[PDB]
Amino acid sequence: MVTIRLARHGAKKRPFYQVVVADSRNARNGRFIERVGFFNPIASEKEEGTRLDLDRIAHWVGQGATISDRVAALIKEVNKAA
Amino acid sequence: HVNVGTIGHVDHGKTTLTAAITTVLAKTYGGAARAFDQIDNAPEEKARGITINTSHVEYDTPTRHYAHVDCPGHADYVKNMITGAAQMDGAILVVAATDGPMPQTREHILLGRQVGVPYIIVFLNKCDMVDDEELLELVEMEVRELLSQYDFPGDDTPIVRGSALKALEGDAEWEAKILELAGFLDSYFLLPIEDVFSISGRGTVVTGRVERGIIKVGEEVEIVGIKETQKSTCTGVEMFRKLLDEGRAGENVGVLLRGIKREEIERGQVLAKPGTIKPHTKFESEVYILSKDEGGRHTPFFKGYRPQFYFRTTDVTGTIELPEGVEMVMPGDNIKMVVTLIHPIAMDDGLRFAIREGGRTVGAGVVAKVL
Amino acid sequence: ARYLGPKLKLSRREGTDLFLKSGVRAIDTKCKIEQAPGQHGARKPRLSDYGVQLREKQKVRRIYGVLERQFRNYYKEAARLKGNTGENLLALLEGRLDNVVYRMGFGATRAEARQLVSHKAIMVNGRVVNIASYQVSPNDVVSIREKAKKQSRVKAALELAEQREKPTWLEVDAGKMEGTFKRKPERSDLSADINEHLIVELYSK
RNA sequence: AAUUGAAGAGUUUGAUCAUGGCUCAGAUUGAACGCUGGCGGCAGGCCUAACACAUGCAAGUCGAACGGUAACAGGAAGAAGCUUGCUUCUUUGCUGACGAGUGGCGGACGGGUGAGUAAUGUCUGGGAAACUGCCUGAUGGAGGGGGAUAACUACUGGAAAC
RNA sequence: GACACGGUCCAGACUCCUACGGGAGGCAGCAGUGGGGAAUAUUGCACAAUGGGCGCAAGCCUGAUGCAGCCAUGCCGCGUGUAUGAAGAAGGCCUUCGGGUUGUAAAGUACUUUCAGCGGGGAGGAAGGGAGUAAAGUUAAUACCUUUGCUCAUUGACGUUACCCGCAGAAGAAGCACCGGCUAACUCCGUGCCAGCAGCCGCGGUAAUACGGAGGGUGCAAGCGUUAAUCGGAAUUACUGGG
RNA sequence: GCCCGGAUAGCUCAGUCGGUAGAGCAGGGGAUUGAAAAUCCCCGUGUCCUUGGUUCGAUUCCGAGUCCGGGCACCA
Ligand SMILES: Nc1nc2c(ncn2[C@@H]2O[C@H](COP(=O)(O)OP(=O)(O)O)[C@@H](O)[C@H]2O)c(=O)[nH]1
Ligand SMILES: *C(=O)[C@@H](N)Cc1ccccc1
Repeated sequence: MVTIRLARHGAKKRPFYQVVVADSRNARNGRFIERVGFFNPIASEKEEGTRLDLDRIAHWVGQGATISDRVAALIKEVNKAA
Repeated sequence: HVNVGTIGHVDHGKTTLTAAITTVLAKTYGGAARAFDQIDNAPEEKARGITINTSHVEYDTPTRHYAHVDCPGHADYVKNMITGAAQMDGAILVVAATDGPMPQTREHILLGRQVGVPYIIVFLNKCDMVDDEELLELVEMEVRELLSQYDFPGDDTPIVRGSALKALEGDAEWEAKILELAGFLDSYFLLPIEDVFSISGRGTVVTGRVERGIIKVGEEVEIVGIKETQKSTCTGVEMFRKLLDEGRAGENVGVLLRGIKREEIERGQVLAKPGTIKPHTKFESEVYILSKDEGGRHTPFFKGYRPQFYFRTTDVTGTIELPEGVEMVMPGDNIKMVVTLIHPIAMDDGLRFAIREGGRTVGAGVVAKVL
Repeated sequence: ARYLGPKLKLSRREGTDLFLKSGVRAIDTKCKIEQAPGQHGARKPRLSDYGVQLREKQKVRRIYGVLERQFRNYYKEAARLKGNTGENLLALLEGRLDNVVYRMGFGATRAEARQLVSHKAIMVNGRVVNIASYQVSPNDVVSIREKAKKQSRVKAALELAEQREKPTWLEVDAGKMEGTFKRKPERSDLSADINEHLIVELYSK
């Protein structure tokens, strides 16, 4: 089953998250088919905090992919309305 | 470090005076408070063939680290001085205020005289029952008559009054007199290694009886011995294969160490308190040599005679530097010499050792100074 | 990483004044200069090929008080830049925080300038920064922390800057004691008594 | 805006030019040793024996599948001390939950090693004669019966395992 | 879906329990021990975060992971203070015994205080979830369930954190190789082809810039040298680019 | 922890059932030569590992300690 989850990168005591699309039977930083945007929870109070490429994501859910809890929280964080 | 010893009479309070110095000096200075049980019931140790009954007590002082020896029996004090099983320097004269100087207390001053025990710091015990200023001066006067006759200056030896029972419980009003007792000792954690093991899956298992300090699992500890000194950390204390976290003095328990192979720790080492003791290879001692029929020799030896010193866990050989005037030490002598060791090890003015050569008894001594 | 020693033996080694001991005296003179590099410094130099490359290489490092590894790192960082690598050098080396403080006049000497940057008294853009090797961004202000501003030392340092050059790639306020920055330092605007020609060659081999 | 890039010397010989090896000048390391050694940040830390192993631990979960409930905590009926509801407290699956058992799902993931392997492998580019739990799109269905077994009792083999 | 690391049956080997009939086991999973070896660390903490398994969910397991401890193993930042200071001292050393040099170095004096040690403030990593409630869907229903706002109590292993403020006093913090040419930087004394040096050419035979020490200077810096190993130099395997 | 064998001038060993320690290979001090060789003139430099006893007298007799090499333990 294809899933849309996160990927812990960056460094110790300074995380980073490059949200990707991979399989549930793989590693966290394992093999994936496509990555779609990222997430920086500890970046800074600046113009850029999180980039989510929604269009490609909706393209995967229609196939039958299930979204993760933290990932879906970002979808509401992007605020579909505004 | 300087080793002291409570010389006196039965029912005087020598064991509670020994318990007085070790407990309150461990609360305001450092060390470990000792229970009354271990000071009374001393363990048995075979010293050169004859079994002795002594208790080695230690406490920390701001300047040095003073030791303390205490025997429960009068018969054990005969062997303690005339031969020198438990090396002692500042012999604490314990005289009761209720009874006063009695024949057994008088003998210990003469027994220390003929041998060579230089310092005697007198502490008058059991003064919490009698309250009479004229009586305080009368018992103090019988003591001054008991030291002048044995070549000891009674005008410079300090006299400290007190009671050791409440000095053990915790009443602060009497504790100031115990501190000046140890203060007058200035003017006038440690763990001996007896056995070593190594079980499959844990590492190095060291066994020995604790003389001073409290052991926690996970603390930094140092190792001092005649070989190359190293550093380690406590990773476990076990007794009869049963877990015991709080390791107290007197307990002959087994300890687990961190990252050491079996070939680095042997018989003669000491688990000491971090950054508190330096090694010595040069010190001084005054010995006694016994007769052939009683174990020792019958002929004297020369200068350069290097016997084996067995100090609390060792069998280290040391070269002897005989003083001027002393050429041949014949059996029965109570003379001195300067001792030079071949290995760097913690040598204090009072650590006890048996002297053997030929695989048997030769003599025993009293460590007086560290040069 | 600094020298922290008899830091005037360096001036006698090359002869050129390094200004490491500017201080309260106009010209040093109490150093017996030009004729005492060492005890056997009376013997005339050989001036070898490897040496001519070396003698100015160490000299610039003795001026900036920079570690050789740090010098080599700045070398290759200058290698991956646009234009002349030799010119790329002095721009970045003039970018070191305490050196700009030295050009501002807030630091009597470079040693005094770095002793201030290390003690959190210096402040850039309202931020306390402690790294001496902080590359200054184009056109920014640098000042002193308020609770440690003008505490008898930098006070004496303000009179010293009056007799200095005060370059044209920056601007010092001296009223509130603000060290503002302008366009990147040009090679023709500096002391111009140093030759970077030979420095690029020593790391070429 | 995106590879702005290349150094030599010594040594054969009385001396020279050659051919010609040898050596050093640099960078690097999964490093070791000698010596010394203040703090911090980020990485790496069994290369030899794919040698043998103590002990704890490293994959279990679901009562919204079922029979049960051996325990824990309530309810409920009751029982006894006795302050007449203050308590003691024996039955009860009636609930919350839950050992052991049945069943479903995972255990093929994640983790480690590099022994084997010279092409049954890997990498590169294509391909057709396949399968595809879990998730998802679409069209329908989801009717009716029986026979056993573990748990659990009784007896019982076996040191244990079983 | 395995022809299966923490499954089964069988054989062999290495161990183990044994009531001797018969059974049990697999750290090349986290640690850890023996041994091997020139050489490589704790039987740590928490499921807060990501992810994986089950379950509607709540939760539960999670040596995956996230951190901590340990080692200078490497890279990178930083500190061991700065200014002033000439009788241009003592002492060391050399010496044409004049003096020079170590040397503004130190002492003395005036200031400052990162990181440490001590005592208090204090982020973020946290998104959710549990209970309550409004509305809208759904329905016979204001119910149940779902979704979207909101309220409440909160959930952090690291953690005596990051970072910031304050106190005290220059206070706690510098070595390593080298010094004839290659290749930056020297003399003296002692030892006399002896002791030893060494990458190569080579030095030492009683006047050694090369041995050992001393002083001085030189290179680098919490690293410095040495050894092992690859490439480069090597156009000494030359396609680029030789005969 | 316990039990044996080597611990003998630079090195390898002989000598013992008490009697003031040898040999070999060495090596070296001098004449000669710029220096060695060859030749010639002459040689032990020893704590018998350390220490002690039974002493007219111990390397050897009985013992121990420590270093090295060689065998077994014990398992908080
Ligand atoms: N009143 C009084 N009695 C004492 C004091 N010290 C010791 N004792 C008593 O003396 C008795 C025995 O003393 P202890 O110390 O066992 O003597 P030892 O073991 O022969 O040294 C105990 O019962 C104590 O109560 C004291 O200072 N005051
Ligand atoms: C191990 O059991 C030690 N704690 C106690 C001990 C017993 C016997 C012999 C030696 C030590």
